[PDB]
Amino acid sequence: TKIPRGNGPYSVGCTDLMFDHTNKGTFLRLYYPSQDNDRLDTLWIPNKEYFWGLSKFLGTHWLMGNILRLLFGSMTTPANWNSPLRPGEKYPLVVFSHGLGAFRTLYSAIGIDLASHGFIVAAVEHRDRSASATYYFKDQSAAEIGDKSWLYLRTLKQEEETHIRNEQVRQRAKECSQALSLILDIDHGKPVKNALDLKFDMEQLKDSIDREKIAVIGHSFGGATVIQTLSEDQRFRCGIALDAWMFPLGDEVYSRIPQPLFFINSEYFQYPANIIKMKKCYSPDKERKMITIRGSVHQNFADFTFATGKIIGHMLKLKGDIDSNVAIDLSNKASLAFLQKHLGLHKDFDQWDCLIEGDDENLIPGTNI
Repeated sequence: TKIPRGNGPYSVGCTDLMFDHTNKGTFLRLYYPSQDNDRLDTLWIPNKEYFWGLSKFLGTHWLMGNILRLLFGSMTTPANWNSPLRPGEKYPLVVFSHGLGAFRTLYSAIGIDLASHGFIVAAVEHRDRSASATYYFKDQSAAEIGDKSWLYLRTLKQEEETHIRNEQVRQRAKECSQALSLILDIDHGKPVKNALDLKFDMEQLKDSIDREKIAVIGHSFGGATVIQTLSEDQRFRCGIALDAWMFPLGDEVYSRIPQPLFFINSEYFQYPANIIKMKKCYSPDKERKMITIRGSVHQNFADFTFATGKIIGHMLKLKGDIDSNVAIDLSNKASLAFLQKHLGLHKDFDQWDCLIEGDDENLIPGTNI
């Protein structure tokens, strides 16, 4: 039940930004390289209503909601809550898009590794009802009183899925572009009142972003987000789609993606119909790559892979054959390779270029479908 620390040189900080306070403003968790490395560790799932959301998502009873709370409610992630940003450089920025039933905090294994290598990571929380739960404030007085308003996962009928999944991944793309704009506006001084009263001052992020070096990363629905997002906003220079779920994308986007794009898949999630859509994005004029992590399952990319033991994990499909640490290191080192290659990072990550090709015992070049 331990999320792995950042393997890179930088001490990693973490905080939450919401702005504006509304249903229509941006909500994200930042993972950044931190000055001091001796703040408290960050509360992994920091409100009760998330556990209730996960129950509604998993399809448990009113009960397991508080079970999950009992077992996980006090779990931390190895990021220095509200630590000062490490000054003296413009860091590359990743926007990260959670999967269905996820929310902003469940991809901390990946955020903390990227920050420990020099990235700022904004992990958005979508308000398309794709999250188990999210929240916002109704009006200023509410945000002033801390009066949270909770939006829970929407379950769909067979007859809705096509249409509403598409409207949701568009809203997800919009949300990734809005988070990018909020962060770039903060980088250039626009004053912002965080709707969460937190010990991190947001004036710290002034001239902290390398505004030419931006990538969108996302698991599952998050992989569809990446693809849709890249389609709509070229500020995103390349995309990494972790185990994309391609159902939400209209046929129109496969034409419409200039930026390099890297499919990192688990062995046991993928299927013909889905793989056939990934292939649609390929073209001789554009850089697409695809590796499959051997032994991996869909959930090997999110942090619940790390929240139980061997036998319980494989029981609930949060763990596969491969070790969880091996799989996120491979995912993460191939990620850092693709980011250096296509953002132009002045770093040592090209040592892992062989992973982008799937030359490792635990990688399959392309797909097993």
